[PDB]
Amino acid sequence: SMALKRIHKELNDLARDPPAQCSAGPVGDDMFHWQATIMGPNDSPYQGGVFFLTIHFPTDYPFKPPKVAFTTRIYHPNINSNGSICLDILRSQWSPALTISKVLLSICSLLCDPNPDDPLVPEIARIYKTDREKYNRIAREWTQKYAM
Repeated sequence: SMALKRIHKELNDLARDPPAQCSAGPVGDDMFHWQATIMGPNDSPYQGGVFFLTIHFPTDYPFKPPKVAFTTRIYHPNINSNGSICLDILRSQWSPALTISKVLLSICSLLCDPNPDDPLVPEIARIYKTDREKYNRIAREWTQKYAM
């Protein structure tokens, strides 16, 4: 299928052009189910943590977006305790030109710069907007407790 060839191409590109501090690929022989790893961006409050994700490609990838879930607990306005990620390119702004590499880089950018106006966790969005210093404090503590 076209999905399987696209997934294989993305995997080879990932191997040859390793993203900035991220990893992703099939665990086992099911090519439509991947695991991914993100190291907390430096200068973000998540620095030093490592965050695990699962990725499920639909059968008509790349014409529908991958489904991505955050497995690791994290304090972030756009990621909730079901692991859902409020990220526009995973939903309305998905385009077949996008890749897992691009998705993982966009997630890293979102960790550095949350979008508090489209919250998944309203109280974290409120702390982020109203008291960045305490937000950063707590995000660091949760990184130490749950992502290390």
